[PDB]
Amino acid sequence: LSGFTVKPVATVYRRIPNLPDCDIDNWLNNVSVPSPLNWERRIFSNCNF
Amino acid sequence: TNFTIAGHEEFIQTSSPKVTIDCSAFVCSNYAACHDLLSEYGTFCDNI
Repeated sequence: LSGFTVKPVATVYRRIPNLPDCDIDNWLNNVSVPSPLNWERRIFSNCNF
Repeated sequence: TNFTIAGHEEFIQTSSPKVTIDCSAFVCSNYAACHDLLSEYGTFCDNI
């Protein structure tokens, strides 16, 4: 008769990130709150968000 | 004038290992979309 298979209700995903971890999006939550006088700006290049 | 007795062995094959094949686990093991197309061929795996 016909067979059977274990029910695959789980999944596993692993993958090495190509670009390095950015970890710069926390710049908006620093302790030095800027002002409209200076309003310092930081550029993001080669990052992942 | 003088004689002796010699020996000799011989092997004759008689049996063979029995192999069974299933289509439900070969082409369409655990995929439902595979079984839909396999049923189109009809009585093709029942002959095997």
